Amino acid sequence: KTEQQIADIVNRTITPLMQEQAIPGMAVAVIYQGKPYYFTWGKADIANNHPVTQQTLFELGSVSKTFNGVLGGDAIARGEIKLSDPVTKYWPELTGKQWQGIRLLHLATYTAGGLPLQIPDDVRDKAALLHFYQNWQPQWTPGAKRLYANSSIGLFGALAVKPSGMSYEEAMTRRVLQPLKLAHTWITVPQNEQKDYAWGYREGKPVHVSPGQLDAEAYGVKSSVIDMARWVQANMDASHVQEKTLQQGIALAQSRYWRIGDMYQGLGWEMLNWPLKADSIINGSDSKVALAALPAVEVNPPAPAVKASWVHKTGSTGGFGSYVAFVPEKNLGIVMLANKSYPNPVRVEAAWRILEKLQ
Amino acid sequence: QVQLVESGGGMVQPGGSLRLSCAASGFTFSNYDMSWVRRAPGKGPEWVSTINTGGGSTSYADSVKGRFTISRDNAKNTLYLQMNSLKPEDTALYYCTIDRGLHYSDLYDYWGQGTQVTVSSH
Repeated sequence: KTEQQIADIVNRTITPLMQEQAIPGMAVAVIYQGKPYYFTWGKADIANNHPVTQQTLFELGSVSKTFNGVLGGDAIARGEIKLSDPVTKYWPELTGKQWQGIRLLHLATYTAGGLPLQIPDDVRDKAALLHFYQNWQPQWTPGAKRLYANSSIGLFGALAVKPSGMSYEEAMTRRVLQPLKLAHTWITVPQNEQKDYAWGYREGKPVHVSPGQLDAEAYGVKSSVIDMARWVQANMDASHVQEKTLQQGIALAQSRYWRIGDMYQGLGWEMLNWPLKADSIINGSDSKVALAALPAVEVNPPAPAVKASWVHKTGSTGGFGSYVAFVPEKNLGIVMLANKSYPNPVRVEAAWRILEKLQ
Repeated sequence: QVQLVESGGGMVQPGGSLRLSCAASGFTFSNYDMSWVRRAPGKGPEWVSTINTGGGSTSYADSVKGRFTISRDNAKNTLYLQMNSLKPEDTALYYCTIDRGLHYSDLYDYWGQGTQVTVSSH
């Protein structure tokens, strides 16, 4: 409940984490009673000996999807798209009779029917991408099962912006980042910010995300710990956004579209009821579970955002591990960015500890 | 933490038998459908079998239908795969995991260490 007690909690938790996990650098933000608190440890660049700072850019990985979803939300609020619109209405070259009956909703929530996790790295232009989606054969009926995938929500992000007349990067920059004043959040890191761009570390070597089709939509975002705290404050309490389309899209990103056990699938965001049991999110965060194919029960109409929720997303790249969580009712939140990927269960357990102490 | 620990692999002559075990820990094993997947030398992954939560549903790939029998013991949190009338075509590394369906390409920190099955003369 003080500036120093928060520090003590966060340190007691993070110091052993970095120690036993071999994390060169971490940056962590804690929103407590609406105010943000920031913490840094370690190096962003070992060779050049650069310390981690509140300006250091980390690769977010899958967390980028939360920016995808909200943008989609925004595009919904603008009247440009409806989640009930068929996928083929925005990419009419997808003529396969298996795509008949797949709507933007299903792409957004990984319920298309088993769309593959990753776009094959050999799919390097949008022609190969069209062929790839054309020859995909569904495992299930739309709406029957949830299979977490980059291809699905990536295509959702790519198609949601089509009516905008802008590219995904451009539309995001204009309709999300700039209105919310995230001047340290990038799909493409400009060369003059490259000293703040931490290096990820995979078995000792320094790495950055490799470009891929739809990388911006699924896993290509990089940001500082302050920009991420602002992102969490905006999604946690969006009443202070002047842009009503964005206000609304943020609300829709946390709408509850499907029920998977005790988890509710938003647009990118993933929600559980607060209070909750750690084991749920901890065990579920494991890549063996979070990537599984799980039966989904439709929620129609989608339940509006629930304030008594634990809203979160994990995301990792070759050399980075990142986790975001917040409880709107409690006005509480945590951002964790590390230039080294470590098991999502450990990440979530640490975040849970910290936030449980601070409630 | 969610660990799956394969075992039962070994070297055998064609026609023999071999029961693979997969001991799970760190999660509610009885809540999830479990799959056996295999990876051949040089070749990519390949789905072998799947078994639903209650164990009342089983599903096999054409290559092994009729010869294998997947099962589970949710009391002792253990998946099993009985393999009968093996062929040299079944020589590969075997993993258990939570069911994703059929496709298992482009996989991250994920696979356990599996256990190898080898079927040949010499």
